[PDB]
Amino acid sequence: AAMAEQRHQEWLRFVDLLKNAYQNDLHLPLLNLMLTPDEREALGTRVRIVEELLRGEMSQRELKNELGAGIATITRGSNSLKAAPVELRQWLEEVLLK
Amino acid sequence: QSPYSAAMAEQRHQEWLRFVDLLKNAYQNDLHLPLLNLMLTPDEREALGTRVRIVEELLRGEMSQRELKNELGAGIATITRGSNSLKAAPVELRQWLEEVLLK
Ligand SMILES: Cc1ccc2[nH]cc(CCN)c2c1
Ligand SMILES: Cc1ccc2[nH]cc(CCN)c2c1
Repeated sequence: AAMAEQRHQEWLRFVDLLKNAYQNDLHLPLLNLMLTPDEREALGTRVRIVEELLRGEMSQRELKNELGAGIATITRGSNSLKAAPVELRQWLEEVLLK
Repeated sequence: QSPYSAAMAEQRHQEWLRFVDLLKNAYQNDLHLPLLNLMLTPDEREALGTRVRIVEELLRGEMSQRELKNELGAGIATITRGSNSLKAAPVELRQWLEEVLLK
């Protein structure tokens, strides 16, 4: 309670700042300021996890061998993808597989 | 194997740019909020929200490090990492952040 609203406004403030950074072509330096190298790497790898989960060809073990992501990391990704709204999942199939 | 792989560094960078482009396009069709719930943890989202306030108060230059720690619950190492990163930011970014964050 209470703090949850505080955190939500703080998160939306970031979302809006980055929204406007993309509009002004400052998104790349903004994301270098706001994220660590390891965090950027994780996000690049999470995209590939989403891609290969949507593609449906690799087992969890095969996805681990390809990406270096452990079984628990892949399971986190699968559970998050199952939780995503349908419209996002359908769009991701289009953007990441074609 | 190379002591330092420039090839792997660039491959990782392309993976990062793929995310950046994915999120750019999600902003254009109002899928950015669900995309960020998919791609980030709650703790990571909270950290990003807190980092915005660290930048704001560092640019403002008013609060001490003790005041910033007390206000945000952010250790000295966290405040220092943000100050160091602010030092590496390009002038165009710092000027824009001043315009947007400082009223
Ligand atoms: C796709 C994917 C793969 C691994 C992951 N680890 C943590 C997250 C954030 C969950 N909202 C994640 C997402
Ligand atoms: C502004 C701020 C505050 C605290 C932080 N901790 C880690 C980072 C990412 C560094 N590029 C960061 C940025």
